[PDB]
Amino acid sequence: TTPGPVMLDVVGTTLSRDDARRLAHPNTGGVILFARHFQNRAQLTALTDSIRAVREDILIAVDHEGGRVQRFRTDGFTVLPAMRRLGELWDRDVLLATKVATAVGYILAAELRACGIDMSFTPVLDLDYGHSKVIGDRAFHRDPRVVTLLAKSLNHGLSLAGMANCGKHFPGHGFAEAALPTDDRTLDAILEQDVAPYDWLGLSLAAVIPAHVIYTQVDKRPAGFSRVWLQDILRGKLGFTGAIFSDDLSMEAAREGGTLTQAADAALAAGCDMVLVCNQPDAAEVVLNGLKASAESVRRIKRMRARGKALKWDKLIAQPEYLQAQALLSSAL
Amino acid sequence: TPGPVMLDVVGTTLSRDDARRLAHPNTGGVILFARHFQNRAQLTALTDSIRAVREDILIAVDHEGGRVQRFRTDGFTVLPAMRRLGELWDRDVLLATKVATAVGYILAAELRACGIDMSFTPVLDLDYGHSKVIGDRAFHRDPRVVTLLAKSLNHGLSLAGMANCGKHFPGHGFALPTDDRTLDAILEQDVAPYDWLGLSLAAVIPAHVIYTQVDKRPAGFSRVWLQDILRGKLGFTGAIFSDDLSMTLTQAADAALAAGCDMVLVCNQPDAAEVVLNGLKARASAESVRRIKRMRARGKALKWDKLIAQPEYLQAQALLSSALA
Repeated sequence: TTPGPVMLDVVGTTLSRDDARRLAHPNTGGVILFARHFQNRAQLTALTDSIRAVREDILIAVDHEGGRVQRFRTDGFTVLPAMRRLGELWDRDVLLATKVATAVGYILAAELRACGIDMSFTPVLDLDYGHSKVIGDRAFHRDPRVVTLLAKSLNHGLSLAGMANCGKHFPGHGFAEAALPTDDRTLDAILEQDVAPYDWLGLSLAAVIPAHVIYTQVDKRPAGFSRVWLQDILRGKLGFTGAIFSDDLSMEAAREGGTLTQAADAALAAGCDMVLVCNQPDAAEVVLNGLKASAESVRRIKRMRARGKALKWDKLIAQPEYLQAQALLSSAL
Repeated sequence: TPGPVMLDVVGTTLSRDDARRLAHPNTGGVILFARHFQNRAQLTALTDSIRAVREDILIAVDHEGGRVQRFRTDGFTVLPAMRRLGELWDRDVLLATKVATAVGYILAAELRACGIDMSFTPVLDLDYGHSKVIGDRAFHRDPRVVTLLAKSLNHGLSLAGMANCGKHFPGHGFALPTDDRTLDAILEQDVAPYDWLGLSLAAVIPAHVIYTQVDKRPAGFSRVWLQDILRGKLGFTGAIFSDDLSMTLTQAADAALAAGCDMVLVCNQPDAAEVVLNGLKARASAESVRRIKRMRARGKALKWDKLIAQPEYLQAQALLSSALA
């Protein structure tokens, strides 16, 4: 069994036979979890264990950014700050902010690993122009140099627990505000600021989600369906070698009239390694069985699995590094 | 469970005497030097043979780059002196951080390919332009720049599953050598990287330096430095390795352990080291053992032939070649 290109979700808090059929399909490569999949840690750990038991090579992901985007916020999960808080701390004390960003990343990753999750779709690398409500306080800072070094520090924390990362929403969701948002800036302007964190992070950036945004002076296709953005800019100009995950194909406007299967095919043809189909598993199953569409993608997908062993909760709760990180978060924020 | 002593093996092939020492309950590690390296095949056979005797062994080396890099041939990348990264930082801060991570990734990945757990790097000593022994091994004069460059390097090491070890605590930059500064002065600058790195700092080697205003004992033998300052004030939870005790020997090892070292280094005299193994009084705390185990490399590593064809490794090589030219 090798991972397929589709990341989908399960129906409940324990696996059903229909879930197990979808998990076994060759075109399935991942599961994304939402708040509805979480009752408490024991239930979540049993759920992810059962998913891996069906499909050993599956990737399990969640949206854990902190602040407004954090699916699990109860039964011992630490409620993490909005990333904007880390930018505000930086504006007072740069070095302390980098230390706190790493503590946040370590806590975030260690808690997820304790429940058997591979990765979080974080960091947001969108710049805080103040133009985008949907991004808002999810952005670290206005300045792309600051976004880079704070996100790098966060990603270092994630790496200390063996977890990768995923920068979003490429090439930048910060400027446009919503049909899909349109950003009418020149390519050179977008590259100068919004793309700079992707370029500067180098090996510290493991993956990208492209924005459901149309950059009207660059390509009429939204970024996740754009060979210009994904190949010419990201793989070509930037030499990026990590995984590319589409944003949710369930966002109707992003498909430009296409079905879920046509949009999945288009995203993979443009350069996504994996496509997300959220909140409609039967429709995801139509995609699994209808997809027209890689060894190169498989390598990148496999590299998103968490690395090494992780502490279960019953050990994490006693670990000096975890406890140190918790104390720092409390004091510095 | 790993013991507290890190020692060297005699040569390029394990001997019966080495095997007897490796099996001693008080052994926890091997440190490798340039004399242990003929070529990659020999080195990998050596580290395999070490782990075959003692499964829980930690295998370490001094790979800093520049003047301190034991393995430089048969495909090993000759890495820059850390000063070069500070110089690049003065030109372009963001590029320097990217390059530091590429250097750390290359450094760790090549060592992992040969079965080594860790490198004793980064040097956190500040470049006051005073210490010849440190010299171009220091990143920078500014403790903020040392912190962020060392952090970026440590991130690269972490991407290959490798830890790190900051040295030489509380600071070798100003100075057995003596350092006559106040405790406050030493904390203000030299100690700052240890504090700011937080979880990005995995371990520490204390300096063989006497800080005369603080303690008559060198830092590795000082419960003031190790307990009151490092464990206490900074809240540091990582491993502490003595610097080489070869620089009774058993009493020195016991003193360093009692002061706060989790592991002691005894280099370049395996017979004397065996006396230490058999005479040592120290009983490691459970926390000490946990710290030592956490220094082992994490996850799977690529073998050499796979590594050199890996896109990320190739990207890191291309960046080093272009940015440091």
